[PDB]
Amino acid sequence: DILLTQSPAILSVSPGERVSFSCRASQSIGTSIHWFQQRINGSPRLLIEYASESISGIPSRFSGSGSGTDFTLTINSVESEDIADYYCQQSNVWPFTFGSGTKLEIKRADAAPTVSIFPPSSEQLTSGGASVVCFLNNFYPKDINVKWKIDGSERQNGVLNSWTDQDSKDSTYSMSSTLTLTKDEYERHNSYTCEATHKTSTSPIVKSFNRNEC
Amino acid sequence: EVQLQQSGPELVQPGASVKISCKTSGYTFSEFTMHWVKQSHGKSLEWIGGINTINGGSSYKQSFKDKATLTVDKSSSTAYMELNSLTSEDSAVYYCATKGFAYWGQGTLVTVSAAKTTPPSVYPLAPNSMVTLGCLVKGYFPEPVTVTWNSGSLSSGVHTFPAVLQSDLYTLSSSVTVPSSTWPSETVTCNVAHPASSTKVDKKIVPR
Amino acid sequence: VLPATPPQLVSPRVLEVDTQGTVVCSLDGLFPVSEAQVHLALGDQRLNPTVTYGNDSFSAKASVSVTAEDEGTQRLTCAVILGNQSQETLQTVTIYSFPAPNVILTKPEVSEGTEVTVKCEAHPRAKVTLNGVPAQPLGPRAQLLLKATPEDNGRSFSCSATLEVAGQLIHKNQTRELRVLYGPRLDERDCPGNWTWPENSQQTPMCQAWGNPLPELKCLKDGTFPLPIGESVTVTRDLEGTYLCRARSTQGEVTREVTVNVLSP
Ligand SMILES: *[C@@H]1O[C@H](CO[C@@H]2O[C@@H](C)[C@@H](O)[C@@H](O)[C@@H]2O)[C@@H](O)[C@H](O)[C@H]1NC(C)=O
Ligand SMILES: *[C@@H]1O[C@H](CO)[C@@H](O)[C@H](O)[C@H]1NC(C)=O
Ligand SMILES: *[C@@H]1O[C@H](CO)[C@@H](O)[C@H](O)[C@H]1NC(C)=O
Ligand SMILES: [Zn+2]
Ligand SMILES: [Zn+2]
Repeated sequence: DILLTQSPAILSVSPGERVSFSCRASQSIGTSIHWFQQRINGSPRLLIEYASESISGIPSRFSGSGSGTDFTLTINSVESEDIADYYCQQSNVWPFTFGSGTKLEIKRADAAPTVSIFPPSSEQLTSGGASVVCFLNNFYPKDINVKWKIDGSERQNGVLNSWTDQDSKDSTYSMSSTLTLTKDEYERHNSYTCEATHKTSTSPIVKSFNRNEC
Repeated sequence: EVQLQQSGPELVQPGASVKISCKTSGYTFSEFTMHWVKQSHGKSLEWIGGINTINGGSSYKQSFKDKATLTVDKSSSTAYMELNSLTSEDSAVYYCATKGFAYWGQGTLVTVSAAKTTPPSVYPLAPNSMVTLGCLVKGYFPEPVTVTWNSGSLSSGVHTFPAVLQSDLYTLSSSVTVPSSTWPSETVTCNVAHPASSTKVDKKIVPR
Repeated sequence: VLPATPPQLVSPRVLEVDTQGTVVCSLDGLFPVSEAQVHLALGDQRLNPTVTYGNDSFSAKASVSVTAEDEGTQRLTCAVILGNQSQETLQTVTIYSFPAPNVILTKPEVSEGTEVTVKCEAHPRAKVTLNGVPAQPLGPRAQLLLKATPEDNGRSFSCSATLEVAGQLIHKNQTRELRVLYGPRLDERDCPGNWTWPENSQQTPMCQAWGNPLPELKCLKDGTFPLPIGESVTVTRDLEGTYLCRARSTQGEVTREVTVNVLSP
């Protein structure tokens, strides 16, 4: 079968720049190559057809080139909503094969997060559980470290984090952080804090609450 | 307008089968060959096979021979892919596509697991000058889950975070930021939905 | 006695031609109600209201059809006389004629690559938009030029019009599909030009042609040796060679070479 190898895997770039995706074929396949864009949670979207022939309804910044083994997709002026996975696909001989993929990331100025802490609801306390949530919204760069503190002491275990995808419009990230204790442990400590160390500030941003004072 | 409407989320036992349908409309069904693609959660696409939409003749990649079976109902303009002897390796998103991959379906998430379905427990979360509310959807299986606010009214300024697995059960959260003057003067309800368990909870965010 | 309060009259501010309206008129605090006469009318047309009575009141509900002869600003009135006294309520109602926009195509079915122009005309005072063009409606008619392509086959051309009547925007729209015939195509993705199969193996050769109308397909080598498209056949040395696939329809004719290569075991 025809093997397609794409490069690079990750393609971090600022808006306005001229970016280029590479796709090399194991055999010589003429111009039987097609490019697809896949945004997160979405279906693939045909951008370029047969090396360089353009598809109707696709922005003009997307162009293609090449013949034989090497092929190239190029974005004239990259925009924030171009964040996606990009795949090449050959149609020279069946089975159809796709490339390993290239991920387009967008560079951005630094933005501090909006930290928000939340107590466990009265519903969850009835069930015998105690989850403390801590959102950190709209920040860049992605690298961020949330530190949970229960009455001063750090909490190592029982922590689950999840970053959002890079935003299509503003290219910022957001994170949720969940500390999950038992009902007996939560009902045995006053203060709860999630401090967040980030590049945007020297000292960490700290939101906190007491379960006594609603 | 061209529309490929697939059957939607499936959870199946190991060794069991599943039949994904792709109801098409907005074009001549018999004009184009229908292709089927698989995407693993590692994000790598893979052509399963194609089926001729006039005579029902199908062609498969060597890997999916015996695994996959393409069929067609020409009257209803529908393509069916049946998967059998399902293992954990078969868990992925499956796409129907047509007209040389110009039109795709929305995808069908197939999950292969002996773990049973568990409905989510929805918990509300509440605390320049602008409130941020939350919604904790904890302990459910399988994916996916649809979270919205006030029946999808509050669309903008919403962050729904990717779910994460911890001990055979998923956990997801969502966030919404609205003017502090418009809460709790106006209502804000978290509208969660888990199709697999037929759950549809609506939790109002009470001031705490 | 008849009270100093006038009757309450409920009716829409506007009413389309050849459509049925609904008017209700009511009053409380009058007696004897049986002696009360209620006269309901829209302009010259005397309405016939079905009246519901209380001991001290009446509720008169009446349908009202309107035609081209009613077009313009008519006066809906509800008079109530009770012996020597009388109270009446007046309300204006504008009867408007607003036909649906006429989306008109030069030709309903056209060939590929032809200059098709889509127009939409409407009411003179109304403002139209053809598939969201122009954005924010301006003037009673809009155009749209297009080079016809296969993707335009079955493409809907919607036209939305808005008419200002008695200080409120009335909305209507119309939709018409274009039919576009386009010659046969043997696209590579649905008909590849190169196969390589092992001898004595089960294979299905695949090739579908595109076109409106659906093209008829036939692949032959060495004169009249058919390639069984769609069928699952045992691959032999007899199937080896270059086939000439020919797609055929009323819009033209296309060919593609498909080579079958048999690998010996
Ligand atoms: C109209 O009726 C009003 C209510 O009448 C009383 O309740 C009804 C249900 C009957 O049971 C009736 O026998 C009762 O008298 C009166 O309050 C009101 O005075 C009446 N209006 C006039 C003008 O007489
Ligand atoms: C009308 O009726 C009123 C109320 O009973 C009475 O006072 C008056 O004399 C009448 N007037 C006329 C002009 O009939
Ligand atoms: C036309 O307007 C009607 C108003 O009822 C709307 O429901 C419909 O979606 C519109 N159709 C098109 C093709 O714009
Ligand atoms: Zn190979
Ligand atoms: Zn403790």
